[PDB]
Amino acid sequence: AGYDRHITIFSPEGRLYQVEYAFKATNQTNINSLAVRGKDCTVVISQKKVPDKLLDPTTVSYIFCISRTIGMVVNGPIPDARNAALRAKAEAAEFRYKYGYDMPCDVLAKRMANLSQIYTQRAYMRPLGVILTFVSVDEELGPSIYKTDPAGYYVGYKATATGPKQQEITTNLENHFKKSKIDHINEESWEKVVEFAITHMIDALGTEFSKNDLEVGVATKDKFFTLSAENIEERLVAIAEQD
Amino acid sequence: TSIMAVTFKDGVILGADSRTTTGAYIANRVTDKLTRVHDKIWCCRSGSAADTQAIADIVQYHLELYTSQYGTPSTETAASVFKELCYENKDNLTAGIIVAGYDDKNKGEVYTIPLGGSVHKLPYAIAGSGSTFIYGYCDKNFRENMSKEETVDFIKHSLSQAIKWDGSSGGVIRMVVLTAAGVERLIFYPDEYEQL
Amino acid sequence: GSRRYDSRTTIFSPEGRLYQVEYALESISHAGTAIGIMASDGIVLAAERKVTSTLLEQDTSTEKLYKLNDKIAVAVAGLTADAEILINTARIHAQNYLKTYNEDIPVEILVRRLSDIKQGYTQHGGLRPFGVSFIYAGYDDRYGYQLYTSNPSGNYTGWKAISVGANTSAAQTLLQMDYKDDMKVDDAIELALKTLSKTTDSSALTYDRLEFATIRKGANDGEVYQKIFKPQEIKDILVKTGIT
Amino acid sequence: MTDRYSFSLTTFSPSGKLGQIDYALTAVKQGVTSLGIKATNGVVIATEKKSSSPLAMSETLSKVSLLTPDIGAVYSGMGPDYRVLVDKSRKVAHTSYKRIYGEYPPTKLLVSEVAKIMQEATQSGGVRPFGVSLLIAGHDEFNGFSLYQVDPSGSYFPWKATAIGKGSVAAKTFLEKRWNDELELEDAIHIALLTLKESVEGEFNGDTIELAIIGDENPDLLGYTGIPTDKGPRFRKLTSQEINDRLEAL
Amino acid sequence: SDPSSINGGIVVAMTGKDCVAIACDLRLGSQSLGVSNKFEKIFHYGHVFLGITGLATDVTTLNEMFRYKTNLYKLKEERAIEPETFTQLVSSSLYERRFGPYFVGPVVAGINSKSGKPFIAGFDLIGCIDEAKDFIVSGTASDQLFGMCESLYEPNLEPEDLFETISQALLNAADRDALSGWGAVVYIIKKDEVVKRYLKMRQD
Amino acid sequence: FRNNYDGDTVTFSPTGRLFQVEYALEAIKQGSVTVGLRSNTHAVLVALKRNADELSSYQKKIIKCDEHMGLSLAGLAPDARVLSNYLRQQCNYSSLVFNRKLAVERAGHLLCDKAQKNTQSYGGRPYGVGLLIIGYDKSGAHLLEFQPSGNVTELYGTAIGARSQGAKTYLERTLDTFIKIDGNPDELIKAGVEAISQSLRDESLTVDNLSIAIVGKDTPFTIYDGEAVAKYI
Amino acid sequence: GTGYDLSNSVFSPDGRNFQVEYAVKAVENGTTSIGIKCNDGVVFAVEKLITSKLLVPQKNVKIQVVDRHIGCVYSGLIPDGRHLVNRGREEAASFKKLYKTPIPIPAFADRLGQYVQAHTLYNSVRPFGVSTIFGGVDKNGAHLYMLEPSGSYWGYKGAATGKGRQSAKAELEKLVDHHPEGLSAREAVKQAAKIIYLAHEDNKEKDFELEISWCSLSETNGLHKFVKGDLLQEAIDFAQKEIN
Amino acid sequence: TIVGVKFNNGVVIAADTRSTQGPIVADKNCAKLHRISPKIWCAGAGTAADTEAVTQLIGSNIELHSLYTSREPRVVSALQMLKQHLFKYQGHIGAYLIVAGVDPTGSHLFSIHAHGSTDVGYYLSLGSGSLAAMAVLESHWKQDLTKEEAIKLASDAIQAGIWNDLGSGSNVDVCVMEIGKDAEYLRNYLTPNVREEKQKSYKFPRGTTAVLKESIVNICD
Ligand SMILES: *C(=O)[C@H]1NC[C@@](C)(O)[C@](O)([C@H](CC2CCCCC2)NC(=O)[C@H](Cc2ccc(OC)cc2)NC(=O)[C@H](CCO)NC(=O)CN2CCOCC2)O[C@@H]1C
Ligand SMILES: [Cl-]
Ligand SMILES: [Cl-]
Ligand SMILES: [Cl-]
Ligand SMILES: [Mg+2]
Ligand SMILES: [Mg+2]
Ligand SMILES: [Mg+2]
Ligand SMILES: [Mg+2]
Repeated sequence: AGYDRHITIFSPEGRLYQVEYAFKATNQTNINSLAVRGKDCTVVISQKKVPDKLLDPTTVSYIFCISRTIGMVVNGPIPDARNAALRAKAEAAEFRYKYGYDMPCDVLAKRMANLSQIYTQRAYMRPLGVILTFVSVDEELGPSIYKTDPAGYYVGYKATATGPKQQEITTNLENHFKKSKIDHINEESWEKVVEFAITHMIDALGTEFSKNDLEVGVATKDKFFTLSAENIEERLVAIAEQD
Repeated sequence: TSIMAVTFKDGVILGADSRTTTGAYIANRVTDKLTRVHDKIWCCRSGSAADTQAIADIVQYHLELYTSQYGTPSTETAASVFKELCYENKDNLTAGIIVAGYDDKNKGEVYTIPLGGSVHKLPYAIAGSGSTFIYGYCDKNFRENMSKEETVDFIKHSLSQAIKWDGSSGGVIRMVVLTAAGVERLIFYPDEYEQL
Repeated sequence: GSRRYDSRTTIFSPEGRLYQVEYALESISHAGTAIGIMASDGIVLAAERKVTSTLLEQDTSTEKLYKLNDKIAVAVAGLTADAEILINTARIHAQNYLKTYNEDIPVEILVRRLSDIKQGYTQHGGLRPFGVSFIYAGYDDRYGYQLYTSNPSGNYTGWKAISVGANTSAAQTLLQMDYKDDMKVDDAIELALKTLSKTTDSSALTYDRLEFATIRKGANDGEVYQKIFKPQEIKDILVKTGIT
Repeated sequence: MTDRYSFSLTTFSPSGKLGQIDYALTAVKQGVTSLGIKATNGVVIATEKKSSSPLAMSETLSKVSLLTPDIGAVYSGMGPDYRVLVDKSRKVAHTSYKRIYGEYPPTKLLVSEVAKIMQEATQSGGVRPFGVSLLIAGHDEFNGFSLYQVDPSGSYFPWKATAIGKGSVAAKTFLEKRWNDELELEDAIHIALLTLKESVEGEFNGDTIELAIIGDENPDLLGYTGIPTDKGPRFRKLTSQEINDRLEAL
Repeated sequence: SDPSSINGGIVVAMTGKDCVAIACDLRLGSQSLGVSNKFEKIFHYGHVFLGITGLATDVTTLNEMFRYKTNLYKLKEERAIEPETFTQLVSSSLYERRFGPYFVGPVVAGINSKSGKPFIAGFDLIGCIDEAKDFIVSGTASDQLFGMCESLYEPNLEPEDLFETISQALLNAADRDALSGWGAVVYIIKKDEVVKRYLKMRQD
Repeated sequence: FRNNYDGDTVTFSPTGRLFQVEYALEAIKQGSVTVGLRSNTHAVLVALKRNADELSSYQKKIIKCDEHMGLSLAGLAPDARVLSNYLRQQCNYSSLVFNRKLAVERAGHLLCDKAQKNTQSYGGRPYGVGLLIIGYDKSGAHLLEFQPSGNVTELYGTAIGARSQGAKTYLERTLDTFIKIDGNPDELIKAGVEAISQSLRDESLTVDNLSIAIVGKDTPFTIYDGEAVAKYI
Repeated sequence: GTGYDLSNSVFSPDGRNFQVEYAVKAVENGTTSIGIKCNDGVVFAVEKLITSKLLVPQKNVKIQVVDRHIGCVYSGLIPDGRHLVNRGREEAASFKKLYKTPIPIPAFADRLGQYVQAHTLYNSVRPFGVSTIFGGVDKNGAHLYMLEPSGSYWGYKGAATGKGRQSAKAELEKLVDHHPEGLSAREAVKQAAKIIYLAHEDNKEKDFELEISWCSLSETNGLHKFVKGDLLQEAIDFAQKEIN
Repeated sequence: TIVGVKFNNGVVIAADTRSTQGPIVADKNCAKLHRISPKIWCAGAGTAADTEAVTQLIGSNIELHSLYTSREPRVVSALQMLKQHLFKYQGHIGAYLIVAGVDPTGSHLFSIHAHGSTDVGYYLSLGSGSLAAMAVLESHWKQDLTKEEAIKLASDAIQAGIWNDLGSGSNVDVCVMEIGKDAEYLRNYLTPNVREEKQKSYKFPRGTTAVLKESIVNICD
């Protein structure tokens, strides 16, 4: 009777507690991430926290290069994050081989979401305690943000935020898009779209960032790439000469 | 078919004719036999078109999945994947493939994989039915660390002779230049290479 | 391990009963009543639709009376979804027999096979039984007009008249009271409706809450005919018998 | 490793209840309201696009899905469960019918195939039932227009009109008043929009409402000309504009 | 050696004015030896007629298979299968055995019960559909039947006329083939009724 | 506490313990005592055989695995038979494929890895027996102690089973003496008999009670039982 | 309620996996082992508790080699560590067979990572009762990694796990601060010896044996080798001098 | 005889309408132009059953893929799926296809051989009439053709096959696929092989055929 909270079977209220507890694991890292769409680019910002002095800062990342075009930022424990990353990479490679064109952001998102849904219905598979935010400049839809969760839910976003202080970043971005009356950042260069994403990250969280406190990924036409510490510093110097 | 890859000072150049024949009929006179498996790793296909395409498609898949995980694969790594498919399926494959790629550390490299599925790293490699006629010419005229202009000439002269004698070879001479500068596509029409 | 969450659906109680079979029969006891009555010149199948609405399309609806063969039909009591799984396999077994022997399957052989599948879920596999009881109405050239019943235990028996689903105890008493061996189909149609009318948990027995089927050997032919009654045809026979 | 859950997770309780099916139906009741109305010359299926954030793009989430060019589906309950059922439903229409008979299945048979998939999740080892109820509206040459409900149990019933989810009890009552056997498709869309307005709390417009019809053949949507027998799909999803036009005559 | 030439036999189908006709010979032999003079090669599943030529064991096997499949179709669909639909079932059924095929030449004939449109079709042993408006031929005397049909046939023949045409097409083709003949049966199919006639032909 | 986390081997306790493994280790302590000790030239097994009745036989404790390797058991005899049979095959495989006598150290590594697989998978149970493997390979005399946990340790001497601590303390004291008994098998066996007799209490080791095995430089693994051990009592 | 810690793959209400956290206790219970990343390589060292004089000195080796360029040392259940290296060796062989080049350290790290993480997905398996410190030299420099029972791993300048991990980590932290230009392979071996001797004070009751291995581009040609004879004694003496 | 010709704003495929068993013409008007997706059309040569089966299978899988991804089918997808299937069967599925169509990425023209080799060109031809057609294409093809020029060239190429090849005959089927608009399928675009009126009517006087036995057949159940 009381085992309806151990495996992915329905509770009397029609709820899956293992799915709800999997959602709780996504905040274990205490990391906040947001994604915004430019005129012809997509930018993901994530907090980078290195507590141990013995850690190699270069190896600590929750942003993954899935394919040439698709990037993925994860909110959750790194073992589950890397499980989801390797699977997405494998699915992106296999898709290209079988269908003869690069897997679109939203199709990989749907596929990963369908996998998560199976763990939600089969008892022997647990859900992964992660939220996957996929970004690209799709060759049909243009700048694209698609996010999946342990429930197997997925949807496209104009912009999005994930983590403990998700709601603060969300409402901040909401209020900007109510004001601008558009569904993207009206800017030609990606550098200024990254500067926007960092600016509204600071405003919402109320925290100042050094070059080692942030982790940036940019998607453009036919490439997704992550910024180095020095690329971020150049970005932090630009926002400083405005405030 | 006449195919070759030549290492030079700045990198490597792949060259091929454009003729596909089913018997004595030229099924395609503008075939692209120079196939991309990675940004700066290309291969020359010879033998069964079906087999070499099936292999190249699988290799491109393997290197795309390699890149996703471990970053840019070496030209040697690409040749190893080609080898593994060719050797382990030697009974059901008629494929002779030259693998050529530009690495920033290793510069230009050429690997040749004949029918058996063996691997041979060479300064330059020639293959296909038309190659038999230019073993003499290529051995006498090849020098190491040639210029881009010199290497293009060596391949243009070599393949023109192969085309002239081999009925299974002909059409245009396609080349693909692999250097630090990037990837350059070259084409040379009969009205040029025939009168060398 | 997984042992923690195993219900063990195929075990005996200390009394020597099969828990899941007993609880499945309890499930069926709440399903809409279905009656079969065998006469000298045919068989009748009558069933009560459990839960209806003004907006339920009755014309395109079938939840109790299914056609297995050109000579065999079933009345369902329990999970409709479970019944459709067994009905589909029964339809196939009938066609396998016809393909093999070039003869229509004798009624008992079909019934035994379905009953043997139910018995399987009772002894091995660790799956829940099918929450279904069937009334088989059929004809073959060996035993003529036959009426069978099967339940989740995988046990089957033959009847002159029988009920399954809700209020079988009451329904079986009324049938045992008014049934005679020399009965005609038209007498059996009336008996079937009278019995349902008195065992119904609803206000009145209207046409929109009934499914009706007869298996008769129309004298002006010499062959067996299955008739699954249309809504208008149920409405008619309901007025003639004196229930309006 | 290996699925060692080879036993049923849905079992009969001493009362004769199947717990996991009852609990699945409870999950369906919590879901957003969706309805279906059958007219003389078409069928309409409608639901509310409950956007989980105003930053989210409600267009990139289709609650109403094409199964075949003449069959459409809408649900109430768990979205992910619906999404994989649509994927399986589209595939089974091909594998189990079109690849055999060279034509799309009739509504009742595709419904029957979806029903089977959901029944198997009720009996098969190491799985829970699907936490959705489907409304499948379709047309076929020999049955005309039809509307079916499919429940987690695997049970399905044909409807003239019905609703499922949150305010199904109130919505079913309102449909019983307004429905007749002489309704035109435009009258059914009007009744559908009226019924759904009682369910929606916030904004009620073309951007918050998802509505599709099974009506006449759309030769403009076929994508090719020259085959007279091919006249186009009967399934059409109404645009954001097309809904707002009918909302001014509410 | 050739399984299509062991038993022998022929089938021919023709369309007329609001009618179709399908005919076949009655011979079942083993090479030169004639065994049966009563082996019919035309079967019907509702209002859809199927004629099968080729290896006799496969003729009987496919008849039993299509009765099986049409019986299940009728129970699920709650209606008789139509000629166009049945044609697709035969095609997909034969191609299922692509690399181990039934050595047969099937012929579908019937009138679509809804549209009232006459329909015939022919197949190769692996199930390639040959949909002709005029006529279909199959069997050991297919060359002969093609010659007779191509000459005798004219469009929009009345049932009584179409009978004479298909009968003469079959009879004269059969008398030029060693492995065909030994009696014949013709089916005249209309919307409402179907007439079956046994032809008097040469018994050599 | 313990009652909830000892149902199977696939479950860790809150303190980080595997109780099913520890329960298997308990089956060894209940088993009859056996002693192992080696010099630089020879390795000796001395095992006390246990009887059910005075009418029963004394169950054999030493199994030969190859001409250069063998082991003594303490716990479930069938589990000793399974593991010894596996080790026989690995010794056999090494000979046929590589024409190579299997190194005693590598025999230990294989037993360790086989025991481990029974401690991480559901449905399986740990092996309920401890083994003392002796062997003379290319790197001289060897003695191993195997535990169902998967832990294998190379030692100069040791003992396992009931009252095994008596023999283990003696060997820990006699270490410097017996290590140097090189080219004298009889003195190494006598030193092993004096070791096992330190774990007696019930009876005195008799003729059909004592079981001794030896391997070394120019001695193939041979088992001495009955009359043959009379000159050591 | 409770019972969230009885099954492996089960999430607790606070989104934790208790079976993984219980495996960490088995690791914390185990011997102390370290890894030091020097300017052109990595050094591995481990404490070997001498149970009795009966243990043959220098024989019961704990540090394991993968391929010819990777060193692996672990703390906790030694058999579980051996099982992980067995997999790692199969994994490295698979990579080399297809791609020719010996497996990069990051590539190898994720390979162990995905395998350990897989033993937290199902209730039919137990999580690994070891934290593994591993690394070596590849195409582009030296790499040091530490892998937790959860499947979690990162790159490290220095790493420590087991009984005296705090003593170790504290001593490692001092080296990172006082050598920003980077420690040498020779120095890292001496330094590793000291940290093991200092971290042994959390288990000072039992006498212990020191075991060091290293993989340096200049000192071992980028191959994993064990520290033996003179260089081992020189390192033991450096530690024995600075313990007083 | 099947051909494909690229023009500046799309692609056209054409085919004859002769089906043969050995030297006998089985169908005088069979359609060799098949629809994979609404804007991807296929012309088939070789084993008749194989070309039809492989086109229907990939067509079915392409539809399911199109619904799954919520995108228009791509020609490179139909190409990759056909080549990988044909290759797996080592040429035992004797299908030789010219696959053409328009998709979001533009207009495409490919040929697929039975062993799973693919070619890309501006003009292609396959079948027994391949060489008769290719001779016309190699003579008249230029770069930047109009829609009307491409139909003319493609049609002329099939006519070369019909007249000069015994394997090919009867009528010309054409399908035009323009980047902007719906694909238009022109069944019997040309009918240059109409049968001349017969010299005599072979209508028999009723009662000509001798009948032994007559009976009405039972269709109704
Ligand atoms: C232009 O080049 C045309 N030339 C004519 C022709 C016949 O070569 C063909 O390729 C045509 C392709 C069309 C036919 C109409 C349906 C769509 C495909 N091919 C055939 O008609 C084909 C010829 C053929 C026969 C047999 C073999 O292998 C032995 C290869 C080619 N005919 C058939 O396949 C007939 C069916 C006709 O109803 N089948 C057989 O004879 C049965 N054998 C098939 C192989 O396996 C053994 C049984 O049209 C091109 C475009
Ligand atoms: Cl999927
Ligand atoms: Cl090619
Ligand atoms: Cl060649
Ligand atoms: Mg689960
Ligand atoms: Mg030439
Ligand atoms: Mg004759
Ligand atoms: Mg004769």
